[PDB]
Parts: sequence; C-alpha cells; structure tokens
Amino acid sequence: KDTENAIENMVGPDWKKRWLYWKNRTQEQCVHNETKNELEKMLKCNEEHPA
Amino acid sequence: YLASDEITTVRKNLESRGVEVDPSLIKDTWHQVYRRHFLKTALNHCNLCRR
Repeated sequence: KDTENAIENMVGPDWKKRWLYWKNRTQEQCVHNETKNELEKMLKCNEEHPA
Repeated sequence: YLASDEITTVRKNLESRGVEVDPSLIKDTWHQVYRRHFLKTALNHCNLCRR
C-alpha cells in the first residue's frame, strides 16, 4: 500500500479522477505516469524482470 | 536524421513488442523509409503546386 500511495504521489490523478473530481496530473505527474505505463508494459512482457 | 539515442528509442518500442532489432537495421530501414516518405511527399507537393 505504501508503494501504491507513493506511485499515486508521483504519477498524479487518474483520468477517472479527472471526470470525477476535475483533478488531473501535474506536468511532472504526467511525465511520471507515462514512464509508469511504459515500465508496466515492460513488466507485463517480463514478469521476472530484475528489480 | 535520428539522434544516436533516437536510434535507442526506435530499438525500445520494437524490443517491448517482441522484435529483435539493432542500430544497423534501424539505419537501413530508416534510410529507405525516409527516401520514400520524402519523395512521395514531394509528389503530393507536386499535386498541390499544380494548383
């Protein structure tokens, strides 16, 4: 849970959060989330990727 | 022209989807890919120059 909260801290709001509360990513959070999505694709392709 | 590290991004998108790729296959594919785009764009520009 701590890791997930830290992720939400760096990547910023969800899009569903945008429609729900009008609450969106900051520019740094936009960059963080795009990186996160590319790093989640990397783990989907390889679930055993080293830390 | 693709920056020496722009070759590395072309490699990453291909590496993620499951395509073995090396900087020489990115330079040969690119030289042919941009020879064609350039000339066909020039011919569309012909189509627009005509009027």
